[PDB]
Parts: sequence; C-alpha cells; structure tokens
Amino acid sequence: SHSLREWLAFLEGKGKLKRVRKEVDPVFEIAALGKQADGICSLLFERVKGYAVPVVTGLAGDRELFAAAMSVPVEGMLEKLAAAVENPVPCRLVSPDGAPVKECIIRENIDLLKMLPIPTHHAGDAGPYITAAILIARDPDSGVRNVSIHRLQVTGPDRLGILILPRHLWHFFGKAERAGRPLEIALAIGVHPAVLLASQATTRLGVDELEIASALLPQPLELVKCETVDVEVPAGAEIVIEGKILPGVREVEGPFGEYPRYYGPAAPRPVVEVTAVTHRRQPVYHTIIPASREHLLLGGIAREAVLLQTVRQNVPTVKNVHLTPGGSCRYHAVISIEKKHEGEAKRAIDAAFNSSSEVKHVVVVDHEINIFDPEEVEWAVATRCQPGRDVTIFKDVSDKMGIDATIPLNFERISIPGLDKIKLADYL
Amino acid sequence: SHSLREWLAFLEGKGKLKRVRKEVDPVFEIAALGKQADGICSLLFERVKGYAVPVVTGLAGDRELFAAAMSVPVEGMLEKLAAAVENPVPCRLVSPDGAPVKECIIRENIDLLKMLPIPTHHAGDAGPYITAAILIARDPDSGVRNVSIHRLQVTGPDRLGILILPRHLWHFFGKAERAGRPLEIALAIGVHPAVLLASQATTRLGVDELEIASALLPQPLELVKCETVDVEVPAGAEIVIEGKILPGVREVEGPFGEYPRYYGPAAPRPVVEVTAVTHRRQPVYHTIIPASREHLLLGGIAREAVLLQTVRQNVPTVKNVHLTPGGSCRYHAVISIEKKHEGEAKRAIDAAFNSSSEVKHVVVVDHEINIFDPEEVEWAVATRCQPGRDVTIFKVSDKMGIDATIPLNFERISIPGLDKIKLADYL
Ligand SMILES: Cc1cc2c3c(c1C)C(C)(C)CC=[N+]3c1c([nH]c(=O)[nH]c1=O)N2C[C@H](O)[C@H](O)[C@H](O)COP(=O)(O)O
Ligand SMILES: Cc1cc2c3c(c1C)C(C)(C)CC=[N+]3c1c([nH]c(=O)[nH]c1=O)N2C[C@H](O)[C@H](O)[C@H](O)COP(=O)(O)O
Ligand SMILES: [Ca+2]
Ligand SMILES: [Ca+2]
Ligand SMILES: [K+]
Ligand SMILES: [K+]
Ligand SMILES: [Mn+2]
Ligand SMILES: [Mn+2]
Repeated sequence: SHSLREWLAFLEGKGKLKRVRKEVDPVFEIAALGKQADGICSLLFERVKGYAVPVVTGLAGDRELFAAAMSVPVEGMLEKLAAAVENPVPCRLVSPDGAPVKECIIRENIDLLKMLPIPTHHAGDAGPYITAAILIARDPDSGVRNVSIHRLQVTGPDRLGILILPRHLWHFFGKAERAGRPLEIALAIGVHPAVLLASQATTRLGVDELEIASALLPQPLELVKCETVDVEVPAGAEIVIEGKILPGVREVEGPFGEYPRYYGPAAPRPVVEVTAVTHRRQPVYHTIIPASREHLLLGGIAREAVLLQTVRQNVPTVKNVHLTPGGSCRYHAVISIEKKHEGEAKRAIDAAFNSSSEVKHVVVVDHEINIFDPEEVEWAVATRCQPGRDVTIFKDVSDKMGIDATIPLNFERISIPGLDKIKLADYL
Repeated sequence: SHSLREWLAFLEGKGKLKRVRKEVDPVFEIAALGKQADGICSLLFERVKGYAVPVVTGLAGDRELFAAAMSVPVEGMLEKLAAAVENPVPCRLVSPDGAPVKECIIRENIDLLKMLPIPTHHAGDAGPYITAAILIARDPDSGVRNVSIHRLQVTGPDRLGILILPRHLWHFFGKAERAGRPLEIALAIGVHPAVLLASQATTRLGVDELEIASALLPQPLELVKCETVDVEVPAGAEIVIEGKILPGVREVEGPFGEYPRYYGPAAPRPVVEVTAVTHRRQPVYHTIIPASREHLLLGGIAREAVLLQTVRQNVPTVKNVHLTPGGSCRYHAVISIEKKHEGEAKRAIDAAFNSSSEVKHVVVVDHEINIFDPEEVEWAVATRCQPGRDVTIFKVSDKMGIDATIPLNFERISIPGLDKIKLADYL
C-alpha cells in the first residue's frame, strides 16, 4: 500500500514505464540509457549484467507525476507540500511478520556489490554509488528522527563512504563522535516518491520527515524496527541497509558527478559500516541519475514550496514560483505576480534572496506569463525589462542579480480568432 | 530555374509540404491553420474562399531549410550569407518575351482584393495585408537599387498603405518627396527563399540586395523591366505589383500584429498607388504569417550573419552567434567564443552592441556550450556568471551584457558510450 511497486503500476498504466529486456552493464550504460529517457519515461532494466535484481530509474521526471504522487492537481502541489510540513502526521509501527522488507534478512558475510546492481553513473566517478537511499537516524541526545538523502560510495563488501553536508545528520553525527560512539542509521531504497519528496523538506531542527511523508500519503506510513540498530524503516521498502557511521574515521570519498553537472571533488569523509541488509523477495533496486529531472525535481519542488511561502509573506499578490532546470532547480527563480503597486517586483526579489542563500538570479513577470515556459519568460525579459531601471545586483560565496520584467503600471498579445476552435487535421 | 515552384517541389519530395484541399477563409483561417504548422511544414491552401489562386505559407521554418535554400549545410549558412553580402554578383537582364511573370498583364480596372487572396492575419489587424512582397526601388539621385520587405495594407482597389522604417527605402523616398516626385517601386511576391533571405541583408547605403540574391543562387538571378515604372523585377516571380509611393500623401495605416507578438499602432503613413499587376498564368500567392518561424528566421539569419562578421572583426576567437526566438531573433544574442585572453567577453559584447541598435541583451559563453539550446545557455549563466564582475549595463533602449565564460586560471560531467548507445535499440 503506497509502495514503489504500486507507483510502478500507476506509471505502467499511464504508458510512462518502459522495460528494457536486453542486458545492460551497470557501469555507465544504465546512466546513458537513463539520460535518453530523462523527463519522458521511467525505465526498468530487467537484465543487469551480473545480477538477478532489476534497476529502475526516473520514477517521476515532471511536475504532473510529482503532483500525482501527492494525490493533488499540479495547481495545488506546493500548498499541499507546505501543509504537510506544517502539519506532520504520526507513522504507524507494524509487526515484522509479513512486512515485505523483512522477507530476506542477511547478517553475515555481507557483500553489497555482490547482492545489488549498484550503478557507476558518470565518467569521473570513483566507483559505484548508492544515490536513492533515504538515510534515517536519531539524535543521540534528544532522540528526534531525521531523514535525508546522501550519496554513498561503495568502498568494500560492508563499507560505504558518505558525503554529509553541515545540516541535520551532521549535527547528529557531531554529537555521537564527541561521545566517542557510532551513530546508528538505516538506509532505505525503493520507496514511494512521496517519501523521497518528504526527505527533501528543509525544516527547523526537530521535525521528522517520515511524518511529513505520512501527511502526503493517503494513509499513515507503515514502519518496522530494524534488526541490528534502534531505528525504524518503511515496511514496504525494497531494500534496507542497516549500519553505523564510525566515530573519528575519515576515508577518501569521491569524486562524483553532482546536480550542477560538475564533479564534486574527492576528500576525507565519514564511513558507514554495514551490519545488515534486508529486502523483499526479488527486490527492485532504484537509482537516481545525478542531474536528471528526477534528481532536480526532488529537491526543486521542496525548495519551491518554501520559496512560494516566503514570497507570499511579503508579496500577497504572488501567483506562482518556479526554480528552473537550467539553474539546477536551485540557482534561478522565476516569480509571477498579479501586480497592484509598483514596488512589488523588488519585494518579490528581496524575498526570493532570503528563501535560501543558493538563489542567485530572480526574474519577476506578470501573472499571464507562463513561468514554466522558458521562451515566454525570455520574451517577457526581452520586451519588458529596461536594465538601467529593472536590474539590481548584489556583490558578495555568491553575487546575485534581480530582474523586473513586469509591465510598468502606467502590451496586448496578438492573437488569431478561431485558433482554439479549428484543427489542422480536419482540413488536410 | 530556382523559382518558388521548384522550391515547393523540393519541399514536397522531402515530405515538408502538405496540401489543404478543404476550403479556407483568407480572413483569419489561413493564419490559424498556418500557426499549427509553424516550424513543422509548409502549407499549400488549394481552395481559398472567393479565389482560383492558392496560398502558400511557411516555405522555410527552421535553419535546415534555409541552409538548403542557400545550398549549404547549417554549419556554413552564416559564412555563406556574409560572403554573398561582401561579394555580390550581377543579375542578368532578360527579354520580357517568355518571362513567366509577364504571361498576364493588367493595366486597367485594377482591384487587388478581387484578383488576389490576400489574407487578414490577426484579430487586431486593420484589414488584409501583403506580407511577403519584396519591394524593389532605386535612389532617385544616386541611382542605386535596394530591396526590402514592408507590410502593405490593402486600403482600396489600387491603393496600399506602407510602413517604412527609417532605413534605405526611407532615404530614397525622402529624396523623391523633396523633389515633389513619386518614388517608383515594384513589389514581387512568390520568389525563391534565397531571394527573400537576401532582401533582409543590412548593408551600407549602396549594395543591391538583388546582387546578393544572385550570389546565393546557383546561377545569376534573371530580371525583367516593369511595364509602367522604371524598375527591374525577377523574371520568375509569381506576381508583380507595380506602382509608386505618392509624394506628401499620408493616410492611416494600421494597426497590425507584428514580430514581437504585439500590435504595431496605427498612424498616418505613406501610400502606394498601383499602376499595374503582372503575373504567371495560374499564380501561387505566398503569405508570411507575422511572428511565425518563417518571419523570425528570415530576418534572424540575416542579422546573425552580420552580427558574426562584426564580432569576428574585433574578436577573431568567436565561433558562433545566435539571435534567440525568445528575443524575436533580434533583441537577445548568444555568442560562443574559444577564449584565449581574459577581456574577450567584454570585446564581443561591445562589438555586438555596435552591430545594430536592436540587440539589447548579450550572453557570451565558451565554445563547448550549445548556444541553440536555451537550457544549456541558462546553465552556463547559472554556474559561470558572477554578476558583480560579469554583468555590464549600458544606458531608445538600455542594454545588458553577461559574461558567462569560465575564468581563465569546471569540467562538465559525462557518461562514456552515450553517442554509441541508443534507447530505441534497447526497448
Ligand atoms: C535528492 C538528493 C539529495 C541530496 C543528494 C542527492 C539526491 C538525489 C545525490 C544522492 C544524487 C547526491 C548528493 N546528495 C547529497 C545531499 N546532501 C548531503 O548532505 N550529501 C549528499 O551526498 N542531498 C541533499 C539532502 O538530501 C537534502 O538537502 C536534505 O533535505 C537535507 O536534509 P536535513 O535538512 O534533514 O539535513
Ligand atoms: C522579413 C520581413 C521584414 C520586415 C517586415 C515583415 C517581414 C516578413 C512583415 C511584412 C510581415 C512586417 C513588417 N515588415 C517591415 C519591415 N521593415 C519596414 O520598414 N516596414 C515593415 O513593414 N521589415 C524589415 C525590413 O524588410 C528589413 O529590416 C530590411 O532589411 C530593411 O532593408 P534596408 O536595409 O534595405 O532598408
Ligand atoms: Ca519592467
Ligand atoms: Ca564569467
Ligand atoms: K531532510
Ligand atoms: K534590405
Ligand atoms: Mn531534517
Ligand atoms: Mn538596403
């Protein structure tokens, strides 16, 4: 119930899952074929050289599918996401007996690369990477639960290197290693997209992203206890890897192809020792190809929800916001307003820059411009921006720019009568 | 030989011409159906309500077809066009006997709307407009020949309103009206796309765009004398309308749906009296739908050729230029350079702004960015522009330059085998 498998069923019946029955190499070929499907359809690789386990990529690659994953029309997606962040819903603990992720359990002679078709994605990558695992951990002093997604380099049979940015997991790990103790974690792979989307919520220090996922789903998310660590994982996941981040240890992780289409450099980083693996009988392995639409939209939609709220606080006339793919759904923002007073553009711009330190470039347009169409936003810039009046620059870590491409308060688009009414097919 | 009719044959055998056998109204419906084919294929309307004459639109709607019209691959289009501008080739004057455009000649009781299926394109338009006529005229003092395309409002049986922007024809007409004389002109409709493309060259004051067209074609363009005016027109055109712009007369022309997807406002403007119409037996009438890909690329390609040359003068490391469709193939420029020294971005920007008054926004990127892909240019701006260092603003329109090149002293991620492996062969 609201598992990856049901999501794959939903995609199949919509003709947005295609299978690939011919054998593929997990080294580069999965990523290469996945890139050609980016944004059009999900691919299920039924034969991966060296493995009985299939690989799925591109579960959702456009805003219509993420809206479907949340049971909303596109129009309501951002508000539904912000409502889930504001009002989390408890998860239900469930028995391990009959939980699909407990069907097979491995505690000895663990070899991750032997069990799982973990791909190698881009040319410069140090080796195979796990890119779609939600990482569940608890604060070792306050006990609160956090979920985030981290790249994990497969460095041995039972060892992973992990990039941890200075956010919540880092805070937890900091506390474990001041006490000289490991931090217990669980990794879950093959979950519903709503759960992945929930793992990208940026919140204050103590809100459990699994509870956010619970609010987005039709029923509460069902959890089960791990075998070897005191952590909870989604009962319906495909695969769970249990382990611990080792105190003090630093090993070289990287380099790795990342979201902005550049390499993340190699450096000494924490290490996870894996103490168990559990999975469904005949699991599906999910990978996210870095810088794909799936990768960009996961974080993007979450950042857009926050951006809409921040901008709406200061500019109640805001109709919509979009973090463009060109900007890695992060650096570039387009904001539509139903403008009433001159001065609204500047306020929307100032608000976008407080949404996150990442936003670098902001364009503001009138409500009738479709901000999801780059050609129409460019047209609005071309015809409605006078740069001496309409451009502000922030100099001083990143420079930033704001562009007011709204019509001044005191421009009708040309059209052809009959164009909705008449179809070229009926005349040929 | 290198007529509109041969061009339509070339499009048919490439599956890029579709015929429309059902009757269509020239008022709005041609434009509406044409807009749905914009950029996919040319349409020949075989039955236009009220007329024996068919209408063709969208002769070329992409850079591949304009390259074919010039007998070049896309990669060489801009250089081939600039070479033709630099080295024009004389036209051949030819006898009126046997010239196809002389087959039928009308000198009396001329009613343009009765003879020709002249469309009404957009809702706000003042009436039917001729949008694909090349206008040939000579300087009444220096005698040099010019070609340009002007919208012509059909205002009576033998009368047209004309928008003339302050460029070469304006200069000529200025001189005719200080002498109190009309300016004799000819309008040709239904020509090969190379000729239309040549009419959009922006040159210094005395180079004959018909000679540019001659250089682009496989053999020199054949011209013939007009019946009632001292002007030359293409022998192979479908239709020629002869006449004169009247000295002093000003009548309201407009409004009209234009290139940037806004209405051009109504105002008092010059007027053409028509003194004759000649055509092929059973002519085809060509219309250009305003703001279509055909409209935008005709002007765009010509402005890109000139822009590449101007920028190359000061920045020999320039690889390519693109005027984006977002900017109406006019306002927004993307310039790729193989950068050697810091400072090349600023020089490319400063040169683009002197190329033409119209360019408003310039982005400079490294040679490996595909400048025809807006998402990849945006990505370059997102990752390689620091606006405190990389944005210059010039203060009629303000202008902005963006340097989105890598600073000199950033590898793009990639997947081995991606050219070699095809999704269709695996599913
Ligand atoms: C969706 C997604 C998010 C990644 C991510 C990727 C994906 C697909 C990759 C797997 C393909 C590779 C890089 N990732 C990392 C990352 N954060 C981090 O600290 N280390 C990472 O390696 N991020 C961002 C991180 O998951 C989010 O910013 C979290 O919301 C942080 O959560 P928190 O606020 O609870 O700490
Ligand atoms: C291709 C094209 C070019 C038009 C044009 C259109 C087309 C389809 C229209 C017909 C559909 C609507 C508006 N047009 C006009 C126009 N120039 C002008 O002075 N008045 C106009 O009405 N332009 C631009 C003009 O033809 C070019 O700038 C010439 O190169 C100017 O030539 P010149 O340098 O010899 O003066
Ligand atoms: Ca503005
Ligand atoms: Ca730069
Ligand atoms: K999170
Ligand atoms: K011209
Ligand atoms: Mn958190
Ligand atoms: Mn000229």
